[PDB]
Amino acid sequence: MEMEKEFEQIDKSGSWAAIYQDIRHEASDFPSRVAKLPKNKNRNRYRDVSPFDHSRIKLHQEDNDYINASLIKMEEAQRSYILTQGPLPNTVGHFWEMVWEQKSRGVVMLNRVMEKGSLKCAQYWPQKEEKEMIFEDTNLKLTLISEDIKSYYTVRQLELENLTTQETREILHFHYTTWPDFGVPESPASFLNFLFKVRESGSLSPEHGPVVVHCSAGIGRSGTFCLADTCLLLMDKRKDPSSVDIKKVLLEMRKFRMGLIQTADQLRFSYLAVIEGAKFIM
Ligand SMILES: Cc1cc(=O)oc2c(CN(C)C)c(O)ccc12
Repeated sequence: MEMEKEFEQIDKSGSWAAIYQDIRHEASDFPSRVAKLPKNKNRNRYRDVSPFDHSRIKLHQEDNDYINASLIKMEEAQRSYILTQGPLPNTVGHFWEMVWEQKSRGVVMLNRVMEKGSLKCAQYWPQKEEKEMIFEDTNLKLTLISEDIKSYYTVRQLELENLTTQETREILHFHYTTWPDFGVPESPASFLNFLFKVRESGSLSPEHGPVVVHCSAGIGRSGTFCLADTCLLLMDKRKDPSSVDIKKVLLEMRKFRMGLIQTADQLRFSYLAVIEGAKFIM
């Protein structure tokens, strides 16, 4: 079926939970043996969210190459994304090592450091220009260059230096700051505006390594971001845009990381975002 009318048909019939459970039943199951080794317990935020072995990002290190991060490679859309958990106190250096090694331009953050009165990820970037951060375990230096605070999101320019080689690179930090503590946003308008700002920066383009996107577990809000982006790109590429099937795209993405889209409300919000976004594109 088309999307907008499939949408109203699920609303009128109140069957979002049944649709979402079907997705959960059909989703791929691949091994994640490296994630579960005992030496990696303090590298995982949640025991039930792990990267598959076949698609995990490897750190360029011989001691321990493990990080909780996955490469989502979308062949028809010609887009790639790295989806990862919010960094932990003992993985902030690994996080920036990955950004460096994978040649990423942009980092997309969809959570606040504290939500619901608890810490959802480490404070992993500097907040003042004159107070830079040094990650001694991976030999990197990170400096805040500029910050632009808007009503729904903040964009930061950061400098990442590899202290071994003295090479430097400019990284863009795109921080969506207004996702509610509970539920999903009422309108997709600010989320779509944010997606378009990431696109306009070059961070999603083939001349750079894959964008790094995270929330707390790296599957819920993060899944909504890449699902909406890929569906809108396919609607631009194909002769028949009504052929784009958001459930099929989501199942393809779940071949590369488990659990993408965590609730039926997130599924409905993803439909809403693609529907409204397709009208603005034209
Ligand atoms: C992919 C890759 C390229 C590279 O330059 O080096 C690697 C190393 C070691 N060097 C010193 C970083 C690894 O241990 C693991 C992977 C790589």
